[PDB]
Amino acid sequence: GAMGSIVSLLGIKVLNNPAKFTDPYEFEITFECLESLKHDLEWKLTYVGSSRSLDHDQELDSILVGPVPVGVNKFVFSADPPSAELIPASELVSVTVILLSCSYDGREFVRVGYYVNNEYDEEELRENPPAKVQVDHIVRNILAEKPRVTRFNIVWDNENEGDLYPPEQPGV
Amino acid sequence: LAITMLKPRKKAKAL
Repeated sequence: GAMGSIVSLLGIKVLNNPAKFTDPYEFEITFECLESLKHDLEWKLTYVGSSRSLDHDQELDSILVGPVPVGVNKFVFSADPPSAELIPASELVSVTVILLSCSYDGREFVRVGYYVNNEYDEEELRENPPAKVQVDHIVRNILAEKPRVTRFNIVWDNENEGDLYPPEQPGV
Repeated sequence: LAITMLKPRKKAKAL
């Protein structure tokens, strides 16, 4: 029973709201397994500074599921929060984007983006930013009102292995 | 109404 995509993401439940930036990222995954996966599903969270990732995109945590049976699969996914040392006080007080991405045998078919409002809940700090980032007073509010879902067409089960690894190019 | 909580490992791939 291969109904196109064997795994489709029904959505994600942003449990953490309101949260802090240095507060653990907790997303609950809900997806429908059409046929029991012969391979494993890898779910991960990436933190993205706005778009091009001014903080250098960072995989906070990655989980692997199996054996994954038919039906809806649902579990809470917890990712360790990013350190503000990567994003200076004036740099993490911005809206950023979280990417939840699932890879099946190396092929990523689902990457979901969520925008996060990061600000100082204290007006005095919001208006006048301190030298040292006090992330414990920085509020992370995920705009779960707008899920950005991107689907990549991959080949499930009946795929012949050839180019499953991204061409490593000499960056910098 | 059914669900599946699974046990999502932390990478820990084995072959």
